[PDB]
Amino acid sequence: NADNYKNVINRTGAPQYMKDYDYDDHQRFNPFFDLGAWHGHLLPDGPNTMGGFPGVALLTEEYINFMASNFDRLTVWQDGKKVDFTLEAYSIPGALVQKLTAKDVQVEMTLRFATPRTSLLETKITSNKPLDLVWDGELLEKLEAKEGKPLSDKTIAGEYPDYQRKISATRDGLKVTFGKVRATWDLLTSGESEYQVHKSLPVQTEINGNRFTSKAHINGSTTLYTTYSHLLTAQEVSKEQMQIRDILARPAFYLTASQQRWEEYLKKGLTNPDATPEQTRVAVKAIETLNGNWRSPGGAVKFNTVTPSVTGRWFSGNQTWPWDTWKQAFAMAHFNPDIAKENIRAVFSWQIQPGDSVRPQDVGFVPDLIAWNLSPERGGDGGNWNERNTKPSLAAWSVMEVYNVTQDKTWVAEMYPKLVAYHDWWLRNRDHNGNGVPEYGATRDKAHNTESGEMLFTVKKGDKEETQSGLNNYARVVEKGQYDSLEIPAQVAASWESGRDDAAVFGFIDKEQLDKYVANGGKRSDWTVKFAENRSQDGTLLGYSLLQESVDQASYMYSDNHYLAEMATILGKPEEAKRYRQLAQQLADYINTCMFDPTTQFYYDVRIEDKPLANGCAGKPIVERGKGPEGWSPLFNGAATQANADAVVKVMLDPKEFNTFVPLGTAALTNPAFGADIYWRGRVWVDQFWFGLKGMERYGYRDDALKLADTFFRHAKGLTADGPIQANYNPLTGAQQGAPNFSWSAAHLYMLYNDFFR
Ligand SMILES: OC[C@H]1O[C@@H](O[C@H]2[C@H](O)[C@@H](O)[C@@H](O)O[C@@H]2CO)[C@H](O)[C@@H](O)[C@H]1O
Ligand SMILES: OC[C@H]1O[C@@H](O)[C@H](O)[C@@H](O)[C@@H]1O
Ligand SMILES: [Ca+2]
Ligand SMILES: [Mg+2]
Repeated sequence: NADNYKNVINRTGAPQYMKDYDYDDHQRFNPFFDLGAWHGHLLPDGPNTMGGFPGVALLTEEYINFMASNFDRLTVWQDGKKVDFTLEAYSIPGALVQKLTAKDVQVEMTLRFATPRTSLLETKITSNKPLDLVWDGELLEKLEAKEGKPLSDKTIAGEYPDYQRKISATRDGLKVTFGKVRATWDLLTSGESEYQVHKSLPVQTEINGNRFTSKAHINGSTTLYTTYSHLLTAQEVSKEQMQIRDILARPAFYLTASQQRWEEYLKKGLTNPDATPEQTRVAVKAIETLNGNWRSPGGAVKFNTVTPSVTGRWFSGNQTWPWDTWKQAFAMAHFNPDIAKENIRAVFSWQIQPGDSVRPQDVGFVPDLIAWNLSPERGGDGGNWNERNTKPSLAAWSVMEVYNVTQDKTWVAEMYPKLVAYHDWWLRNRDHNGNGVPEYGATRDKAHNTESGEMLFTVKKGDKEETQSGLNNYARVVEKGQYDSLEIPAQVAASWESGRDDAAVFGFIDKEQLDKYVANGGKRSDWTVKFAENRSQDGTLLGYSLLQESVDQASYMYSDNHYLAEMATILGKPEEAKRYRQLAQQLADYINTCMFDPTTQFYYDVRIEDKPLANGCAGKPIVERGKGPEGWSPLFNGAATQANADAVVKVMLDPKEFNTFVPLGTAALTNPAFGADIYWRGRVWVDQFWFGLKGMERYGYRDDALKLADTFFRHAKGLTADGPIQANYNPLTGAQQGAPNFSWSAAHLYMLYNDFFR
């Protein structure tokens, strides 16, 4: 029952600005979203907002933007006396509720979602006498603030002259229309988008500029219904009208469908009732978060999907990442498999096909970031769409988990060839030395190379920045050492392809950290990253590889290969299943032979050296760049031998390595490029944390994993409070950072609830 989990996240707030941002530019409030809808609602915070759900949050294609503070707020009049109500407002999973109580009149307002575009408000009025109902609303004026404090005195209309917001009135309520705004990083509307209000009774709505007042008279106790719809195109507007009429014709049907759908999420999802109440509350927060971040089909993304955070400054709209998705779907398989499936379909719906106009050399490539708007390269105007890189291979894992739950063979038959094609891309475009062990790298892309296909790089000495191109020129520069630093877009993308932006093993290290490394006897050239172009025998530039095979991706391709094998078996494709088992086995041999360092007792990426080693390995483990979470990837993925795993686990548990106040961060404390404030060189992310716990368990160390899980639960800050879930933690102090309502934190906090919280 949803009513046991009230106010799991604080969803109160009265937005005063379109961008009512917190310190890191995320909307500092947490609206309720559901059914994949494109608008959200907040609870009133007091007297000023009661009678309404303030802060209509709109998802304007790729961003979250508030529309109004008070919109369709009820005040009730009884024979010319304004009823002074007492307020009680709360959220539960799948609803907002507010109760207005006075002596003679009471109102109970219940807000759920009814469709992918429409929320449904039940306004249940109890009264002896007839009443006069007044609803009011007012569009926001001010643009931007941080922590409530204005960033400028700019207005919404000033900044977006074509936004030109107008309220109109309909034969059963009212609508806000919006002009076309193509503000790449802020606000994207089609010019046909609307916010529609329809009601089950006639109302008399008057409009004065950017506010309205609607009136109605009722003869006494009655239940009213209101729909709120953010409709983003004309096609959506037309298509939704019959939905709205069915909703208002049979509102009970939709309330019950929301009630039931949510009972089902909690029933399916809450499988560890022995968890502490606060742990259980964390799982519910996670479920609320993941479902809040679910977006129904929109623009270029023709499937339901889940973004990393609906309130996130760069994560909102339907902006979708692959490895985020794999993790999200894996978790969501257990309580909302329908959308788990969709999320995965959404990512693969933009897998590169033969004959692709932009990058035919990348067949099977899965884009890093898809969203409502295609990039200019594909005829859209989206600034977020990204095909510089993909993310790591956790896709078959995610698909198999959905299959584990649903036992739906049609799912496996649907996903198998997409997974095959993805596997095939890695081996074709990310395996420079042809040894079947992939590298991270970078696509042919305007961020990475010149039109003529020469790799870009920038040399910096003092205040001189010197932009250049060509791998051979890059090689000569690197050897000579006549620079302070280098910025290499293909290096950035390779690190983005691992998902661990700026991680040490990809050669990312601060000036002062590198100096100290060299002073301690290290060679500066130990951190130099090398690259090679991957060309088809016909000359075609397929992309760039770091001259480096990464242990995480090898390990992920390992398990991915096993899941392909199981799917092949399920689909009666015994030869293909054979091939994938043998490929897996080869990878495991290479992981253990090449990537394991028995001396430091850890796994590392290897260099592709100029000559392969005598054992066939492309190069030595890159021990000198330090230890990271990629070191237990072989364990999470089952590639490791027991002895290698035993060794890795001692390192994981070591306080001078990864056994920190919040343990298992993204670089060990001994990593020369460590920083507690650095996302992927020290901060603790819940995915990597959980992958380590799973790795440990798989090789017999579940008891130790439980204690790390307990330590994490006691130390990771804000976990038992009512704040939104964020992305990562300071390993030393446990302070939270990163986007609020962060999906894969929710996914993995949920899996921890399921797998490791006791
Ligand atoms: O754009 C592709 C990359 O996006 C990065 O994510 C955010 C980044 O965290 C944020 O600070 C800002 O730069 O916008 C980006 C989203 O467009 C990912 O971190 C990176 O791995 C790529 O996916
Ligand atoms: O959640 C979306 C993205 O957020 C970034 O901060 C992380 O570095 C990426 O690995 C992730 O894919
Ligand atoms: Ca290789
Ligand atoms: Mg019990």
